[PDB]
Amino acid sequence: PRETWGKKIDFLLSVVGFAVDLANVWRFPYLCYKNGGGAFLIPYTLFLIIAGMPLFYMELALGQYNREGAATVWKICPFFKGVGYAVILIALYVGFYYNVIIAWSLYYLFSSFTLNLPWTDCGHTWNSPNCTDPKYSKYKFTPAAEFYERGVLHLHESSGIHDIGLPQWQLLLCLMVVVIVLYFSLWKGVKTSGKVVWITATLPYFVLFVLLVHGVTLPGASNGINAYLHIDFYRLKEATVWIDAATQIFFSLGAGFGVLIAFASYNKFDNNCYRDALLTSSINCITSFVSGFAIFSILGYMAHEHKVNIEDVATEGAGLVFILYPEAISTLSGSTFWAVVFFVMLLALGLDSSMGGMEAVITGLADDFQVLKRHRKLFTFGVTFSTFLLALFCITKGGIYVLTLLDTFAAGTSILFAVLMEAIGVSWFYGVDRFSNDIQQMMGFRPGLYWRLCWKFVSPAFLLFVVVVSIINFKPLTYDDYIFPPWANWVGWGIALSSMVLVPIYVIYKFLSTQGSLWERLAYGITPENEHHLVAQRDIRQFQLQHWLAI
Amino acid sequence: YRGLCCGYKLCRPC
Ligand SMILES: [Cl-]
Ligand code: NA
Ligand code: NA
Repeated sequence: PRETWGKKIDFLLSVVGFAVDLANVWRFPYLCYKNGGGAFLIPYTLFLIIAGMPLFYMELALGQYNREGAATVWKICPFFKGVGYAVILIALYVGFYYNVIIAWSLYYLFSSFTLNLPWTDCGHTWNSPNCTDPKYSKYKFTPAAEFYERGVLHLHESSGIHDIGLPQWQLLLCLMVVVIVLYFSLWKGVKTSGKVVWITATLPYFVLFVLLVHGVTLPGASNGINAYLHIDFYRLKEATVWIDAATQIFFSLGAGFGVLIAFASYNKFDNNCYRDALLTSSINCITSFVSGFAIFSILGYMAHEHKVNIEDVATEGAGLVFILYPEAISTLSGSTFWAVVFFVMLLALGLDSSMGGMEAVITGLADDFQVLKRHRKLFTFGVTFSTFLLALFCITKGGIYVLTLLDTFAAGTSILFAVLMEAIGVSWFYGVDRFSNDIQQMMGFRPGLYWRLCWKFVSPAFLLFVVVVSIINFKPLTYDDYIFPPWANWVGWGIALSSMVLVPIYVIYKFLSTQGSLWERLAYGITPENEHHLVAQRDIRQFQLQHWLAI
Repeated sequence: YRGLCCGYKLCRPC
């Protein structure tokens, strides 16, 4: 038999935990402030209505009706099974470098258990002789900036991607703890994974409330809030503002990454997933908007402290969280209670997203091979051990150069291409009319005209607009003032093409393996596996023009 | 934004 969620609340907290991560904190408020302030919410809320929710609703109903993972859900259109293998490999690529970012948060949490924070003075063994006591965002000779690039990263001992060196033993030990925690929270299925999210999915909300209450009291906090929610309606006349909201919506919801389809496969058949699609989509977007109030309270406080403008302090991820917040924290009364709670919140943010991505591989692959389904504990050991071994490249002395390469090419054009092909198969080849008949089979109500129009015309067109734009607006690899060698770009494109080439390859294998006439091998690959008996009866739905004209 | 290239989880000055 197939296991199910112990309680309904377990499923809701798993989806919310995977959807909310560091991207909702260290990226979104900066984009809103830079683009249009309060006018950036118009294209942001528009793409959620027409593209964010239709894809979220589509994926949740796909797993519940079929009760299969990402790879093997394509029994409805056997020619598209290569798309499932593309999202599984992409989910493996992200794990090779996302657990390193979590290791940084654990390294900062272990250094906060003292009465003298390491990032306050310029008298340690990791300090350059030019360290100076405190565009403030570009200065690299401050105590907080010298503890990140010379105390944790050890970047000053590397000359580029041509010579990275041996892994750091301090960072290696922190990576070991993360993988062990990940294994024991995933080795028993969803009976154990459904209880871990009771703490990790709710802890950041508790800390964010306390940080917000104290944040608005600090001097200069009002200036940061006022500049955060300004209105500039003339910024909507530029095409870059609309593209910025289009990429943020697709990458912050995580719809089509193979995680939501696995979660919904353990749901009950009669569960109402139309309600779940709207509720969990809105919590993710509301969390991003609320988090900007707490962040810009600190930014306004920092600008008042240094007697500079708010435009000289604003930063983005990995420069605001690890270089900027520790500097402001070191002056807030206790300065130790605040340090502990801040880095505890980061751990709770990232742990849920790593669990969700790894389950998309175990559930997807165990549903393809039956032998793997019978050994869950041993198979979970293989996935985590491979992640730990292949993540040793990102904890070396030149580890940020490798992490930058993987971040650009593992996702992006490859993941945008796979989701575009998945929507085409379900909406057009499988049939929108058939899809709505399956939803009415479980819930008892047909979706409607608005939802059917967004699945067949609007969502495929929105995805195609982001795929083309991503290719056109591509630049060679760089990091700060370091320019990557030309060969490093060819290796980057090889990683991206590895997932994409899988889709055409499976079509050739499926065609060349099945027997029959030329027009017979084509019919088997487009007919659902449970409706193969009518192929020989010379009545194929997809071979009539009436099928393709459905709206 | 212009002059800042963002990928999935991190942004770099391009
Ligand atoms: Cl977001
Ligand atoms: Na998360
Ligand atoms: Na998110």
